[PDB]
Formats: sequence, structure tokens, C-alpha cells
Amino acid sequence: FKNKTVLKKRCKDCYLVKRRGRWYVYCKTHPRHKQRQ
Amino acid sequence: NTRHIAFSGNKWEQKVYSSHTGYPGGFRQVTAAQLHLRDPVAIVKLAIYGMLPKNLHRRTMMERLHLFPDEYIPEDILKNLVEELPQPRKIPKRLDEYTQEEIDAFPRLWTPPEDYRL
Amino acid sequence: GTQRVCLVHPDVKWGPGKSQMTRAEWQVAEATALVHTLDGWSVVQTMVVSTKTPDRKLIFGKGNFEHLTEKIRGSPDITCVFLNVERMAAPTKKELEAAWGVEVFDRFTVVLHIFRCNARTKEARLQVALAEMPLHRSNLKRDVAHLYRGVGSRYIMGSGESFMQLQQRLLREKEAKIRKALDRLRKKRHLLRRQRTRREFPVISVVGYTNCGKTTLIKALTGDAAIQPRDQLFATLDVTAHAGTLPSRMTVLYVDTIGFLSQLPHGLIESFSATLEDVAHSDLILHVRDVSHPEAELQKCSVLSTLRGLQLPAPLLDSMVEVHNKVDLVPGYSPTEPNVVPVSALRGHGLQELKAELDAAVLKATGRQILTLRVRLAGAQLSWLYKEATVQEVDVIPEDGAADVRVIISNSAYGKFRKLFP
Amino acid sequence: GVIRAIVRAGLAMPGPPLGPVLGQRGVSINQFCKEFNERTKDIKEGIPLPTKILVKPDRTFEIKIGQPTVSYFLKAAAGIEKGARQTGKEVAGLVTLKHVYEIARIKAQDEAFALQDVPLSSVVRSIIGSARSLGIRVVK
Amino acid sequence: VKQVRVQFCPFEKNVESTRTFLQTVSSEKVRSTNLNCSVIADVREPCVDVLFGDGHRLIMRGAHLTALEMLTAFASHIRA
Amino acid sequence: RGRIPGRQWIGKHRRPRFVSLRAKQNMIRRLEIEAENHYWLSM
Amino acid sequence: SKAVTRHRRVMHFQRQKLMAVTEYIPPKPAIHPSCLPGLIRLLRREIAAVFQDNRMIAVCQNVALSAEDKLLMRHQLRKHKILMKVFPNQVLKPFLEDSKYQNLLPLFVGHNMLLVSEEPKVKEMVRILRTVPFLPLLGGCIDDTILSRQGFINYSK
Amino acid sequence: SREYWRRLRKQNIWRHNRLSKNK
Amino acid sequence: KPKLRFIERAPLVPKVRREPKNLSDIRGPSTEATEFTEGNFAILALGGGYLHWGHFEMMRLTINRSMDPKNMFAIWRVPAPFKPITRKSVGHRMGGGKGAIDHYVTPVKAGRLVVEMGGRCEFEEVQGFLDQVAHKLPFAAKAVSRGTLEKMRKDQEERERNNQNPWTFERIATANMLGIRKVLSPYDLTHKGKYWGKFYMPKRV
RNA sequence: CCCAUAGUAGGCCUAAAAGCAGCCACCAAUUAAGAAAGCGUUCAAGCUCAACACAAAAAUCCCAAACAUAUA
RNA sequence: ACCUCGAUGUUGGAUCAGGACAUCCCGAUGGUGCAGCCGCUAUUAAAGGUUCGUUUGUUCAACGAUUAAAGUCCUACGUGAU
Ligand SMILES: Nc1nc2c(ncn2[C@@H]2O[C@H](COP(=O)(O)OP(=O)(O)OP(=O)(O)O)[C@@H](O)[C@H]2O)c(=O)[nH]1
Ligand SMILES: [Mg+2]
Ligand SMILES: [Mg+2]
Ligand SMILES: [Mg+2]
Ligand SMILES: [Mg+2]
Ligand SMILES: [Mg+2]
Ligand SMILES: [Mg+2]
Ligand SMILES: [Mg+2]
Ligand SMILES: [Mg+2]
Ligand SMILES: [Zn+2]
Repeated sequence: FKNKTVLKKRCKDCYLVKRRGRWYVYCKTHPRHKQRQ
Repeated sequence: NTRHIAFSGNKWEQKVYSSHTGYPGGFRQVTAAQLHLRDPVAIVKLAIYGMLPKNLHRRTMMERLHLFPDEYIPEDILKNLVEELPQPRKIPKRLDEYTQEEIDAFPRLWTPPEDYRL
Repeated sequence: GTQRVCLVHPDVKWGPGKSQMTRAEWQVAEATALVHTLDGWSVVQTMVVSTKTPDRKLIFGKGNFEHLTEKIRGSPDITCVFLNVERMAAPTKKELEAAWGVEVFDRFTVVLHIFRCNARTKEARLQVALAEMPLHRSNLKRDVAHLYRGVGSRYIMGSGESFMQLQQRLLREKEAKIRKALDRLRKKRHLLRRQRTRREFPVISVVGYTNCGKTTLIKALTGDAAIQPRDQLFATLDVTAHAGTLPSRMTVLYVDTIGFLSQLPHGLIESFSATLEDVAHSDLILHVRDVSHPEAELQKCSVLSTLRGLQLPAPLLDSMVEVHNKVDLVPGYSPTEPNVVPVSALRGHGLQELKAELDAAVLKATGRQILTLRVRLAGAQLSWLYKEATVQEVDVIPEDGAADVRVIISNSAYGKFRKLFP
Repeated sequence: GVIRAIVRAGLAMPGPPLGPVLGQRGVSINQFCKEFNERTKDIKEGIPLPTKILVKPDRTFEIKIGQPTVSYFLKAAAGIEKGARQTGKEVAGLVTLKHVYEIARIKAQDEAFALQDVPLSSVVRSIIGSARSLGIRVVK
Repeated sequence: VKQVRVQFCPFEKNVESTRTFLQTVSSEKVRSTNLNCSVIADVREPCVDVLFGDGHRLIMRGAHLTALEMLTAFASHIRA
Repeated sequence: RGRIPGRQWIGKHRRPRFVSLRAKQNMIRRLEIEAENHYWLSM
Repeated sequence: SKAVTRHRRVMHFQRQKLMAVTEYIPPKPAIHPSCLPGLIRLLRREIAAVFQDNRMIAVCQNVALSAEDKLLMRHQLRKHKILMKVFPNQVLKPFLEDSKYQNLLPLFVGHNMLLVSEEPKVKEMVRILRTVPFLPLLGGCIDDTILSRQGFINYSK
Repeated sequence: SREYWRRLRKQNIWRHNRLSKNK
Repeated sequence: KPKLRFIERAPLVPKVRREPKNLSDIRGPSTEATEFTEGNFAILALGGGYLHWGHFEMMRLTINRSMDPKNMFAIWRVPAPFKPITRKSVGHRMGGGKGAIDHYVTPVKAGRLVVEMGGRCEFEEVQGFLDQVAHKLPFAAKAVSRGTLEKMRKDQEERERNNQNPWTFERIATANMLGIRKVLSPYDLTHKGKYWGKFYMPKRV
């Protein structure tokens, strides 16, 4: 998880989810794509 | 029934009650939910204390104030009681509480498709 | 900034400083090249002046110093003076500046200025800041004179440290911060090297004197196009790795390095150790030699001394493969020493022979073995060998459904293979 | 699975280009090259021939072969050994529309190659495009 | 999974679900997943009968079931 | 916490000031009076 | 502070009030407007010509086959004079009522592929379908006479 | 004309590929 | 020569006379280079500011790298840095005369085009890197086509026409109602409240 | 979301570079597919895509209490 | 150059430490060019801890030996009516 003010899907598998009050980019194939707002 | 007060919005989690014991590192900040779970009277007591004028009569007024978490009230206090003030907020009715007559009166606003699993 | 410069070359004729490998004309040419590299100004005038004693508050004997003073002060076009010396003490700088009414620069300051001007990456900026710290400490007097404002010993309050002394304290802390930052940079560069080290990429560090064609040679070897050699000096100011294939179909990382100049303070180049440690962590060192340049021997001495000061491993110092570039400029050049390859990067003449020689050197230096190995087809062993080693020839035995592959394999890969496919 | 190759009829040589890839899926390379040489004898010699081998899970061969390539065939028709470098301006041979028709007569007849379009236009257009891509001009 | 049979009457309506189920199950990817698994797309209300490798039968009457629901039940019973 | 540097209302970093509905209504009322003044001066 | 500053300078409170009062007020439209009230004809002619020319028509769902399997089926069909056709349902729907095919409406939904011919090789076509236990024969209408699959089987035999 | 639309589709695919080169 | 031309750090003939920082050259709407010329796309400056050689290099490198030379061309719509900005020595006390010329800038006013692009391309192909450059510019900026520029101008006109507010900054300032000219600036009589220093409020009517 | 056969491993270049190391050409078959926009392969193989079809953080301790709905 | 020149005593050190977290160690967690060991990076966490010495008046730095670590700061560069 890296903190980013602008969230970008870095591959087809990245998906956006608003959890615990903020947006997250989650990815299972490339976990390094994981971003937190 | 001060235990059964209701906060609008997310105040239960956002409203923070702050105090300082005086000793270093004695700054305590407890959310409304935590303070309510600890003391079932603190929320209303603090609200009244804040709203009362900030002079030397405030503590006497708070002495006149009586707070009870639940329906139970002491017998002497009950005998003292004179009038009951109307509740400031009218409690909305739940579906379980709505009568069938009211449900029938309220119209159906749309025809759901017959072949929808819902 | 648009500063016409008068070049002053002190020619030492006896005793220490009497170089036996270079001539004043060649040194003047090198200094002119340095200023032209610095760009934006040129040598309006040149003066080579004798100096029996090179170490003085005034580098020249009183007579020659007065002669130079007259010439410099009578020439109005001159805006600055570049004294072709390694480093000049603050007293000498102050006295010459006052006498000649101009700004005096030494080779140290000129190289520092070109670095500051053409440094792009933050790593380069930090390293040149470290290299500047000496020049700063030398120049605080002049730099903070106007801040000093002629106040001393009369104020009785505050930190007892004088203005000069507390400026020294501030510069001490500044240097400490810079050194801490370079330590962090060294750690980060180690992180970067980790992956290539684990994959056991053979690495060849290309070193040599400045403007030897190191970058051009790397471009020729790799076949890349984004690599841009320059006519200017100190063009390559960052250490970068470029992949290139050898005749044995082996990939090798050529590591480009900073150029080396003679007659410079060691600390200048040594301040780039944070990024030049990639040479220390190399597998082979390729020394490029602009044999066409008249000062080839002096450049050899300078580069060898610089490497020794950089403290590269002695085994790495040994086996340094020497290539003589720019041979086209010297028609009919015949290499004398053995184990030396003549090449012409621009014209790409001896590049094939150089590639073969450095391939052999890599095989010797990386503990890699060229051996024939029999594998079973359909067992993924062939694909594994392709991916984890450089295969050179696959002779298929159809009768046994197998194949003998001639592979240059490291010991680690060989062990992994023997365990994975018994 | 299906393995595609452009093996040259005479050049059935096991090993460098075929050995590894063929073995990876499980094969008898001797059998494969023997059958390919049988096909080479059946057809002219010394010419690339696309193949459509299907390595069955039972470890058996069904070699399917058809017409020679289009590029080499056109080069032979135009009398060229190596194709043009630019191929847009460089030209090394010319072929007539009649010759193109004649070669197409024996082209759209291979099952695997899918060239079974009844209209002559469908195939003549494709071969014309192939020639235009190559260093061959379409006469008249 | 062993065998799958889909029956429907196209001239009769309410067959879209079963037709799409057939087009999805017969998909070359699905059949290649288990070449042994045999489909029999008979046709003659609409129904789907799936016999699994363990001799277990699933019957989905797709008269009022969407193809998504039928396929989800089919996959759940595959997972078993 | 929550300090305004220097003096409120003068510096580069002033305490923010926000217009209330009351202030907006007052200004609009004055504007209406002045518009009527324009009309009565136009003749 | 200069008139032009690198930061948004604080406005005099009266200027702030002026800016607030003179803000753009969009026109409110009373009732929200939101809740107030070539190739196609080429294939039209193609479908009309197909219907007129073919004496027998059948349809199927050849969508579960591989590219090569579909190509092989097409080759087997071309071995006979029968021709397989693909058209979008979106434009096939009008044609049924256009050509007076009322019973054909609940037959072309989803993927649909036509098998138009004049000489029925239906016997060998069904034989070919048999070795592939899917891709059911779907109802068709020979010479303006709707035939179910049982009708096609009887006609074949 | 079938070929008109075929060429149109080819050009549209080219345009999409050019746009996607950077994406 | 489709690729964007190199811009020199300072004029070949350096200016000798230090000149004041007339910020009015940044203040207010732009009256020059406000329209397209030999191009269909551009970077519009929605605010005033000074462009340095660093900004020019950023623009040149980004646009040159990201453009297609055989199908796109770019052209500067802003002159090379000419206005000299002077800086005193670090830590110098106030007084002692004006500082020496340090850098050169080029002023840019709101509503001006900085770079203009054209060629066999549509907006979507260029808007990406044009927006990158605009975002990295020292003032608010936006990648705008001819169509989009006309659309935004027409939208501004439509808002001005149909605004339901009886009161407009233009009217109040011109009539000096409430005596607000005591608080306003003479420039405001022409800026109509849409400009504040170097900033242009586009939503402002 | 579904789906992807194929003139052919387009030529040249190279040991090989087959859509994809690089240069030229970029036509064309199918109802519908870039001589390929991305992964991937030493090269192939394989995976997709375009196509048909249906905002914030600092150092003593937060900082009125609270409140969304009774007619300007 | 805004308070203080009818005095607001000044750098280091001792003593006692209050506080912030932008965490050096200890806790929890995501990523990794995370095989393991060391690590690097980020989120959360300030309850607790954060060494002793040789020169040097030194804060620092260098060096020696350690440590889990020998954190960055604010406190009138905390604290001389101690
Ligand atoms: N290799 C080579 N370079 C030549 C020759 N003749 C001229 N040159 C010039 O040599 C220069 C070498 O530039 P680089 O290769 O960048 O220099 P370098 O050795 O990397 O050193 P730095 O400039 O300090 O990075 C270029 O300007 C070439 O044009 C020649 O025969 N061989
Ligand atoms: Mg270089
Ligand atoms: Mg204040
Ligand atoms: Mg698709
Ligand atoms: Mg004062
Ligand atoms: Mg004053
Ligand atoms: Mg006093
Ligand atoms: Mg934290
Ligand atoms: Mg201080
Ligand atoms: Zn991802």
C-alpha cells in the first residue's frame, strides 16, 4: 500500500473500492499496485 | 432514559469530549460513544452544563438538575414531579410500527417487473 | 556567466612540479578545452609564464607577477583569469584578485563550476555539493565578508562564537548533512544493484581519462541510440548501466563512469564515490585510452592514481583490459604492450576483437564455465537453460530424445540445474 | 497441440530449428523428418512448405501439408532469390496478371490454408496484395 | 462433471435463458476443459439435466430462471 | 492551536472573514435603495 | 503587499461582500426538464434475395464452435449447394413481419445462423451434426411452410 | 458498398491503435 | 521544421538598464495572442504569470518528445524571455541600490495562448501532453481546441446573459453604488470582478 | 461482457528474430481481425486490445454548548 | 526593527525534564528488485526506552567498545533567584 492523492489503475486487474472512508486501489495479480487515498 | 438519547449524524463517533487531569500527559479525549458507554448520563449532563450560563449559579442549577439513565426514578423524585415537558424530537415510526391502514393508504409508486427475482 | 577569461599557465622549469610527461602547450590546450566545455566564455588571452618556485603566496616571482599584473590590468577585455593550477590557497586567491582587479579561477574551481552547471540528476547535484564544500570552506572569507559587515569582538551577547567561527560551525553541520545524504544515496544504490547482482549479470565498468570516448565505446558496443557522446569535457556525469550482447550471446552490463582529469584535488573525484562504488562492485574494468592525445601517459598515471584513491579491489585493478581508442586519428598505429586492443568507436574498427577479448575476460572473471550438458527434451530443462544461462549450440539427439547444449553457465546456475533436474 | 512450421521440402534436417520445439511437446523427430521427406518426394524438391502438425495427446503424428508458401512462390515466379529491402520503391521482378491467374489456379485448394473462396476475385486480390507488399509490380 | 443435456421448445417462448445457457456451456473453452464431459443438446417447459462424475443429478427448469442463475447453480454444483 | 500569524485582519496571512446571509441581505437592501435613487435622479 | 501577489490576496470585507452578492445565479427552470416528456438496407436486400432464392431454410446456433470447427462445417456445407449465413438479429427482426413470417418470431433470438439452400442435403448434414452432440437444428420454414425438427427429420427420411 | 465499410473499419482500427500506442 | 523551436535563456543582446517590475503586464486579461493562428489546438493561460527558461524548456522537451513530427507541428505564441528580473546577493540587507540582472522572464496574461499545435490530428491525440504541460505551467492553464475555446466563450456569454442576479459587479462598480470604488481598483472598472491580481476567476460572471 | 480463423514464419536484416530487436511495405480472405496497440517467448508457443456477432502533520490541553424540519 | 537598553544575564555541560511525531528501537500491517538471514519502503502506534568512553570549551564530527536503539525537533537555541 502506497499513499497517493490521485489513484490510478495500473493494470486491468486493479479495482477501486471505497473502504473505511477512503478510496483504495486493490490488485491481486500485482499487489504492488495497491494504493490508498 | 438519558441512556437512550440519540445523536444526529455520526456524532457518536465524531464528537470528542476532552479533559485534562492536570498532570503531564493527562490529556484525555474520549469519543461520545465511549463516554456514553462509560457514564450513561455524562452526555446530557455536559450538554446542559455547557448551555447554562458561565457564572457561579451554574453549579446550583446543576444541583437542581436530576438525570437517570433508564426508566427508573426514585420514589421521592416521582412524587415531586409536577409536569412532563413534550419531547423536542418526534420519534419516527418504524415499518414494524406502521399500521396496515397507513400502508394501504400510501400508494404503490411503481409496477415491478413480474419476472424479477428481487 | 559570459566571462571572458585570460589563461595563465605557470610553467615549472626545475625541481618539483617539472612534469616530464607533458608540455606547457599541451596543458594550455587542455585548459582551453576545459573553459570551452564550461561554455559561454572563451580565452581572450593566453600567457605561459615561468616559475622556478611554484609554491608562494604569489605563485610567480615578484618580477613575473608584476609583469602579469601590468598585462592583465592593461587588457580591459579580460573579465576573469584562469590559473592552470590544481588548487590555490585563499591567501593566493585574495592577493591575485586584489592585484589584478579580476576574479581568479583554478582548475579545481573550473571543474567544480562545469559540474554545477551541467549536473542534472539529484545524485549528481548532491555529489557536486560535497565536492563544493572544500571550495566553500576556502571562500567563506570573501563570501561572508559583506554579511560580516566589519563587526567583531565588541558585541558581548549571544553565542560567544565569532561570526567567522560560527560560520565555520554552520559549514561543519552543512557538510555533515551532505555526508549523511550521500550515505543514504549509497544505500539506495546498493538496493538498485541487488537485483542485477542476484541475477549474476556480468558487469564491465568502462573507465578512463575524460573525453577518451568511454560513452562512444559503450554506444558502439551496446548498439543503443539514446547514448549521446559529446565533444565537451565531463559529458558523462552519471553512472549508468547499459546492456549489450557479446559474440557468445551473453548479456553484459557496461557501466559508464565519470571522466578523470590530471592535476585536480583528489577529493573532487572521491566525492563521487557514492555512485562510483558500482565500479568496486564490478566484474571487469575496461580502461579506454585516447592514444591520439599527446598526454596519453600522463592520463594513464592520473587514472591509475584516481582508481587507487577510490580504493577499488586490487583483484579488480588487476586484469584491467586496456583498449586504445581513437586509433583512426593515429594512422598505422601499432600497439606495443600485449593484452591491449586497438579500437575506433566512431568508425567501429576493432569492436569485434574487443568484444571477443572482453567475452573471454568475463568468462575468466565471473567464475562461468563453458561446458556441454545433455538434457531431455520436453522436460523443460532446455527452456530452463535458455532462461538461466546463455546457450551457444544445441545438438539434438533424436534417437534418445535428448540434446547436448554448449552453455556458458555460472556455478550457481549449474548447482540449481543439477538439483532441479537430477 | 498444433505446431506450425515452414520447413523446406528437401531440408528435413532434424535438429536446430525443429529439434527443440518439436521435442518440447513430445515427438519422434526421426519419424517426423521421415514423413516430411516422404511428402518432399511426393512433391517437388527444394521449396518451403507450411505444415500443420498436430501432436495428439496419445503421442502420435498427423502431418498435414499443402501448397508452398506465397512469398517464395512469387519470388520464384518473378525470378527473384532475395526479396526487396524497401519493397515499396525497390522492385526486383515483374509478374503479369495472366501469370498471377495461372498461379492462383493451383493456390485456393488447401484445406488448412482456408483458401476455399469460390470467387476468383477473393484469392487474386490476396495474392495481388502479397505481391504489392513484396518487391513485385503488377503488370497491366 | 460427466454429461449435460439441455431440452427446450424454440417455437415456444421463454427459451432465451436455456438457449443462452446452451451457447455458454457448449463454448469451446468449457468443452475443452473436459473433453470427456459430454453435452447432448437435444430439443423438443425447458429443462437442463446435469449428471456429474459422481453420479449426481441437477435439474434446472429454465422456464423462469435467468441464464445467470442457471449457470451459477451449475457452477456451484460443479464445485460440489 | 489555530494561530493567526501577527495581527488579525492586517497582515499577508489574515484571519479569514466570511459573509453571512445577514450581511448579504443588508448589502442587497442598500443596493436596492441606491437603484431607486438612480431612478429618481434620472428625471 | 503588491496588487499582484503570488498568493490570492485577502479582499477587503466590503469587496468580499460585493463578490458574494454579485454571484452568478443560474435560471431555475421551474419544473426540472429531466422528468418532463446504407449497410442496413444493403443487408435488407440481401435477406430479401436470400429468402426468395432459397427453397429451404434452416437456422442454428453455431456459436459454440471453434474458428476451425466452424470453417470445417462451412466447408462441409459448401460441399453441397447449401450456404451458411450470418446476420444481426437487430435487423433480422423486422424481416419476419416484412416477409409474412409470423411463426418465425420466437425462433431468432441470440446467436442465429441460417442454412439456406434449394437442394436439401439434410440427411448428411444431420449425420455430421450427430458426431457433435450439440448445435441443435433449430426450427426453419421451407417454401413458406414452417417445419419443426420432427418435420425436418420426416422430410429427410 | 461492403468494401467502403471494410476500409472504414480498417482505418478506425488504425486510429485506435495509434491512440493506444501511448496508452 | 514542425518541432517546437529552441528558446534562448536571455536575449542575444543582453539588456543593460534594470527596469521596474511592472506587474500590470501580468495583471488583467491578455490582449495579444488571444486567437488561433495556423493551428487548431493550444495551451490557454487562465491566469497571469511569468514564464522562465525552465518553463520554456519543460514545454519544449515535453511537447517535442510527445508529438508526432510527421503529422503534428507546434509553434510558440509567447516571445522568448525578455523582461529582466534582478536578484540581490543572498542575505543582503535592504538598500544599496537595485540588484543586478539575474534572469529573464516573459509575462503572460490570462486568456493568452502559450503554444499552438496543428496538423493531421484531433484533440484527443494531443490533449494529454498539452494538459501535462499546462498543469506544470506556473499559472492556471488548460489545453483548448478551437471548438472548446469557442464553446467556453459562448458559455461565458450565455451565463452573462441569463444570470438571474439583479446585481452585477460591472453594474455596481460602474455606478459606484455603495461607494464601493473606495474599495475597488480603477482596473476593476474593466476587469468587472473577473480578475484578482494574477488570478482569473472563470466561474465569475 | 463476449470473442479471435487466417494469404503467412509479408519482405529485408540477421544464427534466429514468426504482429511484435531494427528498416520498408502495410495490401488482403472470409459476415467480421492492425501484416498488430500492449504482455510474453532465445526464436516459437501462448495471453489480452482494436473486429464480428448479443490530500495532508508541531511541539503545556480539543476548544462555547449544541442544533438538520412550526410559516421573514 | 514590533516589546524589552531607570538590564528580558549569553555558548556548551550538570540537574530535572514537559511536549510534537515528520518513529531510531520495541508492537500491528501493505509492498518489495521479500527464497531464508539481513534489509528498503509505506500505514498505524509517542505506553516504554533511546550507552559508556579518548582528544577537543565544543554543541557536533572523528575514533574505541557496545546496544534493540544509541531518533529529528520544540520548550526564552527549556532549565545560571538550582
Ligand atoms: N571514440 C572516439 N571518439 C572520437 C574519435 N574522434 C573524435 N572523437 C570524439 O571523442 C568524444 C568522446 O565523447 P564521449 O564518448 O562522450 O566521452 P567519454 O570518454 O565518455 O568522456 P566524458 O565526455 O567525460 O563522458 C566525442 O566528442 C567524439 O566525437 C575517435 O576516433 N574515437
Ligand atoms: Mg562520456
Ligand atoms: Mg497576534
Ligand atoms: Mg475484443
Ligand atoms: Mg523597535
Ligand atoms: Mg518603521
Ligand atoms: Mg523595571
Ligand atoms: Mg505516524
Ligand atoms: Mg534560534
Ligand atoms: Zn494491478
